[PDB]
Amino acid sequence: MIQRTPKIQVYSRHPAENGKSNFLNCYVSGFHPSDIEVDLLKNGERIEKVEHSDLSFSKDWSFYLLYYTEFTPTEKDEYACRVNHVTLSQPKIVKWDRDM
Amino acid sequence: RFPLTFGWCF
Amino acid sequence: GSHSMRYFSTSVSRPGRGEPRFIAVGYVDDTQFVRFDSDAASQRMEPRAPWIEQEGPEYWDEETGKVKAHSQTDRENLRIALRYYNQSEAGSHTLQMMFGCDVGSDGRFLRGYHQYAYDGKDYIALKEDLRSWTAADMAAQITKRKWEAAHVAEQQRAYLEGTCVDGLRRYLENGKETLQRTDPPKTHMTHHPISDHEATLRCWALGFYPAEITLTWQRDGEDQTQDTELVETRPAGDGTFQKWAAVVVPSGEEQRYTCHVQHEGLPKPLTLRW
Repeated sequence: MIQRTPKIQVYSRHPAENGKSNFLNCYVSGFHPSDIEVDLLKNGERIEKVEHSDLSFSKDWSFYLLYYTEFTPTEKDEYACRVNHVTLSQPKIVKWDRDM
Repeated sequence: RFPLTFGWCF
Repeated sequence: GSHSMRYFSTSVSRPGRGEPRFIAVGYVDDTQFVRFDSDAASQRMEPRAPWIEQEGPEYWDEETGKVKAHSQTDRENLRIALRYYNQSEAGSHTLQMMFGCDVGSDGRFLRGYHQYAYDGKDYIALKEDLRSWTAADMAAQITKRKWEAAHVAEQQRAYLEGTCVDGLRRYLENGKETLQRTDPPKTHMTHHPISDHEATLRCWALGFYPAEITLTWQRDGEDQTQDTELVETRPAGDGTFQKWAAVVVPSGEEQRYTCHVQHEGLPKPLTLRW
């Protein structure tokens, strides 16, 4: 069996503006198998209420999922997405970069 | 509408 | 323009942890409208788009029946696959199913699909002519002979050219206000120095629907295919999509580079330059 490691993207629904309500997204795609854990972190702490999309897949059969939560960015708060998958010896933590 | 799959036995 | 309907299901076996996990979803174009999740409490096919909510109780009754029956069908197929491939029942395996149809702008049938993957690779698929099968290996050849004998293809052909496209045309009408939309991308450029001699140019496309889009970087009129970082098209979460494409550029040479954006919602393709 051939495994595929997730491509991980963490981003906001809209360009971030401090003090303005938004949504923090972590999109994982191109991976196999489907078993995966995705957590959103605020200043290193896992965010309690995080929702995700229904497991779906692309034309090449590889899986994708969206994880998301509403948030209000501030200047000091740091965010990240932690992805736990069989292809990763240790979970991959990707920091949110707002001004991409 | 979801397909009729009774016959899709491997 | 053209439209599509797809149903996907995914069955994942989990030895010593109960029945296989089963998740099914339905889409029209890039809009999800139903789901079923074996681990959810309802044990029902559920609505995930406003325009499907209007369907009557009988609709949910029948959709639930079919999708639940399918979970049991692919459950057994997972067991059959184990035999075909001579694999132990201690390992976890995956079975994916896809089914659906395409129609043109005129509502006319265009394409039908019916295919399976085992552990992430092609197992069997209905060919475009809807009359023959493509088996990927010796195991799927067994199934192919079975489906040939049972005339599965003639059944599915009729359904794809009829019921499927009929259903699609209906959903398109019911969800007219939203499904027929074409939101153009809102585009912008970002620019970040990475050293004293190089800078990053990132070309953004935001808020667009459908998800299909092409971002291309050129330098002095020539595609920069090999030097561009392209990220996968991603959902904003509000029904629209996002994408970007970036190139690393010699400082002071930004003006040589142009980003080209193509999308169904644009009167004309856009060109961005820093």
